[PDB]
Amino acid sequence: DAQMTNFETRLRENAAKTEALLGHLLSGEARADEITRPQNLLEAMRHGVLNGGKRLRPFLVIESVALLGGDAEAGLHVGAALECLHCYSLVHDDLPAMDDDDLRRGQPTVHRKFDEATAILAGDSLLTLAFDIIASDDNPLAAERKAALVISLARAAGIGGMAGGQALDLAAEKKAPDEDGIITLQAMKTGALLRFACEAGAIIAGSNQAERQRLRLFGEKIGLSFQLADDLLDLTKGTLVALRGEAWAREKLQEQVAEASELLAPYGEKAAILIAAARFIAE
Amino acid sequence: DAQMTNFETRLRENAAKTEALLGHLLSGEARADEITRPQNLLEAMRHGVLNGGKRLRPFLVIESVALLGGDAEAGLHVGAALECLHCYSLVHDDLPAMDDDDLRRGQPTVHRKFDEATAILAGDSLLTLAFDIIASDDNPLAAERKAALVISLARAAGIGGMAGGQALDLAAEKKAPDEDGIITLQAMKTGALLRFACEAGAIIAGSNQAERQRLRLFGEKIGLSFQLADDLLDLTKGTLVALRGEAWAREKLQEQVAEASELLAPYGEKAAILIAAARFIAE
Repeated sequence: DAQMTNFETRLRENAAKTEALLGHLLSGEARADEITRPQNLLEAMRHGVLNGGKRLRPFLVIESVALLGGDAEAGLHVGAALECLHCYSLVHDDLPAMDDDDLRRGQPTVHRKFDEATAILAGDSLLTLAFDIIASDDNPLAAERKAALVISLARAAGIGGMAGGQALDLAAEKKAPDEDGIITLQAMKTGALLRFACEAGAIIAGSNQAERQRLRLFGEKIGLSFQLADDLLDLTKGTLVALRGEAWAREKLQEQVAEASELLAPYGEKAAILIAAARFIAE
Repeated sequence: DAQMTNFETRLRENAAKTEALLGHLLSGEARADEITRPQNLLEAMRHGVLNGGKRLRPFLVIESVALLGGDAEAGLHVGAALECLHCYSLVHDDLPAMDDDDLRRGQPTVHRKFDEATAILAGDSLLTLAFDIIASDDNPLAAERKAALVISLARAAGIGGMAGGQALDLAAEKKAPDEDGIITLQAMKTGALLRFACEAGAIIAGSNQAERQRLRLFGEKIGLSFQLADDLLDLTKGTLVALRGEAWAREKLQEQVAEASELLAPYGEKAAILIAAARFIAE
C-alpha cells in the first residue's frame, strides 16, 4: 500500500521528467544537420507522444540506471528515446491497415487528427529520432555504451523484436497460434522493449556482463508479468489466459513477481522501487 | 565515354557487393538478441530491397570511403545500412496513403505483393535494421565513428531530413510552394541521403573537419544535380525546372558538376570515380 504509493509516485515523477525532456526534444528549432522541422509533422509527432500512456518504459530505464549508480541524465535521455520508439509503434498500430483505432486514451489517433500519410511519417520520424536521441552528444554517455544501446534497441524493436511480434500477432488473427507461438509473439511484441528498458540501465551504468544479464532477466520477468496482467484484466484470443485458464495465469503472475524480486535481492533496499514496479504491474 | 563506362561498371560492381551483404543481413537466422525472424515479414523486407534501384547511395559511401583511404568493409556495411533506409522510404511512399503505387521497377510494390500492414512493418523493420547495421560489432568501425554516423543518418533521415521533406512534398500538392520552399523540400526529400552518403566516407575514414565538410559539400552538389536531372528527364509541378525553365536548369546542372569536380581537385586521379558519378548523374 505505502509501497504501491512509492511506485505510483515515482512513476508520475519520472513520467513528468521524461515528458519535459520530450517537449524539449520535439521543439520547433532545427538542430545541427537538420534543414528545418515542418510544423504539421512535428505537431503530429507531439500528438503521438501525448497519447503514449503512463511512461512505464522510461520509468524502467531511469530506475535501472539509479539501481546501478549510472548517470541519471543519460538515463533520462535513453528513457526519452525509448518512449519515442514506443509511441511510434502506437501511431502505426492505430492505422486502419493495422488495428484501425479512431481513439487512444480518449483522444483522436494521429491519423484521425491529421491524416494517414502524416501518421505514417510521424511514426517514421519518431522511430528515427529515438536513435538520434541515444547517439547524440547531448546524451552524456560514452560512445561504446551508445553503440551498445543502438544495437540493443534495434534488435529489440525490429524484425527479431517488436516489429516482428506485430507481424506474428496480425498473422495470429487469421491462423491461431499454439502456446509456443503465443509465448514467442508476446516476447517480441511487448516483452522486448521492457527487457531493453531494464537491460539499458546496466549498459548505461557500464555494468559487468553478469549484472547486465541480471537486469535483462529482470526485464524479461517484467514483460512476462505485463502481458499476463493485461490479458487477465481484459478477461475480467490466442492468449495464455485463454489456453491455460485464469487460475494458472494468476499463480504464474505471482511466481514471476517472486522471481523478479529474487533477481534484485543482492541490491537490498536500493531495489525497492523496481521490486514495487514488478508488484504494481503484476497486480 | 570511357569515363562514363568507368562509373557504370563501378556502379554495377558496388551494387553487386552491396546486394550480397544485404542478402546476408536479411537471412532467416536470428541474430544475438533477436527472438526469431518471421518469414513473411522478412520476405517483404527482401522484396522492398530487391525493388530499390541501382544502388547509387551505397556506391557513394563505398567510393567516398575509398577516396579517403578508409576501411572498405566498414564502407560496405554503412552503404548497406543506407540502402536499407532508402528502400524503407520507398516501401512507405508507395502506400495508398502516400504516392499510391501498384508497381515499382516493373514489379508489384510491397503492399500489393503482401498487404498494407506487412508493407508498413517491412519499412519500419528496414529503418530499424539500418541502425543495427551501422552500430553492430560486425561493422569494423570504432564506436565514436559509429555514434557519429548514427547521428548523421538520423538527422538526414528524420523530421529535419528525408521524412520531413516527404511531409513538405505532400503539403506542396495542396498548396503550391515558392522557390525557397521547393529548394528546401528537395534538399530534405532527396538531397539529405546523398549528402550523408558522401559525408559518411569522411566519418568512416576518420577525416579532419575540413575534409568531412568537403565531402559533405560534394554530397550536396550531387543531390542538387540528382534532383535537377530527374526533373529535366520528366520534363522531356513545384519544380525548379518549372519555375526557372529548362535552359536555366541545364546551365545550373553544368555548373554543379563543375563545382563538384573542383571540390575533389585536391585528390587528383583518385577522385576520378566520384567525379564521373557527378557527370553521370547530371547528364
